[PDB]
Amino acid sequence: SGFRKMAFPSGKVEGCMVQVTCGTTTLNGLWLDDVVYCPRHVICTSEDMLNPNYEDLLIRKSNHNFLVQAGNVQLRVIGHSMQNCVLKLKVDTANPKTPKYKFVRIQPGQTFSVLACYNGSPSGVYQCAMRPNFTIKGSFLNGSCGSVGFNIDYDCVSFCYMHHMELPTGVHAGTDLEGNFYGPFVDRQTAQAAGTDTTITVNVLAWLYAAVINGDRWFLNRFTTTLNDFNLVAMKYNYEPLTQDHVDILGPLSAQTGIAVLDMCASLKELLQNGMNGRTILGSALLEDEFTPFDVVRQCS
Amino acid sequence: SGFRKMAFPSGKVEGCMVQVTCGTTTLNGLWLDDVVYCPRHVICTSEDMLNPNYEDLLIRKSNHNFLVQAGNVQLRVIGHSMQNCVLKLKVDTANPKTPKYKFVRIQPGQTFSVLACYNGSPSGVYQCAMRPNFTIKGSFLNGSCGSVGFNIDYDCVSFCYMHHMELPTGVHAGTDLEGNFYGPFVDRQTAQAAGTDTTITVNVLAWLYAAVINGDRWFLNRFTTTLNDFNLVAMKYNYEPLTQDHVDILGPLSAQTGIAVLDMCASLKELLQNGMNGRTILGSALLEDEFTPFDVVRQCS
Ligand SMILES: COc1c(F)c(F)cc(C(=O)O)c1F
Ligand SMILES: COc1c(F)c(F)cc(C(=O)O)c1F
Ligand SMILES: [Cl-]
Ligand SMILES: [Cl-]
Ligand code: NA
Repeated sequence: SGFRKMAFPSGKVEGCMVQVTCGTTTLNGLWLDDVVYCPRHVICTSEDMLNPNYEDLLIRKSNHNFLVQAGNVQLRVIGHSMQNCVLKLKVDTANPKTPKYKFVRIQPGQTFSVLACYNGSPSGVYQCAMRPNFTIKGSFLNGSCGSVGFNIDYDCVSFCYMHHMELPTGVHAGTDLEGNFYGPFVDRQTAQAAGTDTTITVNVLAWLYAAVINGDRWFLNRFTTTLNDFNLVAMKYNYEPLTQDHVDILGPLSAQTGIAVLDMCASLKELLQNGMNGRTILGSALLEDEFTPFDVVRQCS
Repeated sequence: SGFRKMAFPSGKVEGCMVQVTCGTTTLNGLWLDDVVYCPRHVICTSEDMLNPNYEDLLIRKSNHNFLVQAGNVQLRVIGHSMQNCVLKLKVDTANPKTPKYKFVRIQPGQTFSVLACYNGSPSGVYQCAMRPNFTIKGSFLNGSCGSVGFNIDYDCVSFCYMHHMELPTGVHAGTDLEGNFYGPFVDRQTAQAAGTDTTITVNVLAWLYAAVINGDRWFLNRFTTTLNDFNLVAMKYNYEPLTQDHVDILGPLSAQTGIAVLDMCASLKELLQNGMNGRTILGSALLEDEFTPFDVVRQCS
């Protein structure tokens, strides 16, 4: 028993991390088969980042303009190409430590592990949720760009995120591994802010199931409710609407505890209205919304 | 910026994890050079749970009673010995993935990464602290025994914990890698319970310094305290005594922020008296005590 924010084991990804340098800019690359993926903004000087023309800046450069280092070994760059906001560098050598992998795009509410990296060196790992406003609440310093987010399904690593920038509120923005931004963001030094965020309703209910599975049961009650009724309370508290798809994904947890989702929604309803009454749930004073139903089932059995 | 419960990259530990079987009992082991370390209670059977005589149970085993498995490979055990509560199994092969390692016994308040493993396969990674009552608040199901806790400071893996058992209150007890328990616990199913736990005072202050570095000042006050007056107030909230050693260790964080340790101590006294009044600190509505001064400087500016 016990319940913790838990990252995937990060070794399959540590084996793919390289350092990429172009001029004065150093950041991280992902080395899979014979290609190194990194953010395209690596080709920009400071001046360039105010209004960058990436087509024009890029056709200027050549393969030998890119220094790729896997530990203490220079990789030879024999090709370079842009795909959306991600730069692809072909190299003479396939990564002998390439795992089974695919590129995947995640939905808001879904979680992934981030391998925070500096100068190509894995530094730390933590779990994040793609916020409804398409930011993540990460921990990144200068040199972290090109750090990546991933899930593991059996032996296959699904890469879903690459780090590009920090916003003024201290939250973070990036792309999938095909260079498409999550959220209404651009890779340029201009004025950008996160939309107002909402709470991931189905994740809070998953976390309450986790509490109950772990003998934390005070918040429970004899009451039940309806989607319509709860959703009117939800919208009032900047909670995501709860759908019949969400209720169906929580089925297993509703079974394993004998508390029905609207049974549990009744508990969440009263927690938003009344508060926590000086108590904690799983050692938090907040309603935690960064555990998916999968996360709970995976960790608890 | 940002601030996250962040674990060490687990790859160097992943390539060390194996499955150990004895009788009907399977748990995890740690393969470094030609030695596999696991909890000694692997040799216990159905009746040997209450008062196992380990010297008697071990002398009756040959090397071939131990079935050790690195994924698909069956290692051959060629030797066996007990050191305190750890079994040390010699095998005919050094682990090719053995990294630079060392064993260290930690003190209460110290943090580490846990690589949770089932059947020798890594399941996830998370950060824990050694509580003042010598337990950890982990996430461990049946089969996790032999999972290890570690730090990775400057490419060397310091092993500091091996998981042995869950106590009746849902908290976790284990040994250093020399097989000596943290706390007054023993590898028997006799009734045991942890001492009253206390908040890790030095770590709360380190986290408040983290909040200030990340631009939060709302909880500071114009007051200071003596170290003695601070301790008389702090022990009434079940906080650990703050020692001169703790004050010295905060010196660098004091320096970076321009806030004296005893000033920050007055802020802590006030937060304990008022609560948060619907505010949060680094995304928590509680005072977090599982980040050390070292962890705050690692993750921060
Ligand atoms: C005969 O009494 C015992 C006993 F002392 C013991 F440690 C374990 C068992 C058991 O079968 O689980 C048992 F029956
Ligand atoms: C899961 O196996 C057990 C177990 F049930 C138990 F009560 C105690 C120990 C131990 O090492 O002290 C153990 F490994
Ligand atoms: Cl452009
Ligand atoms: Cl220590
Ligand atoms: Na209910």
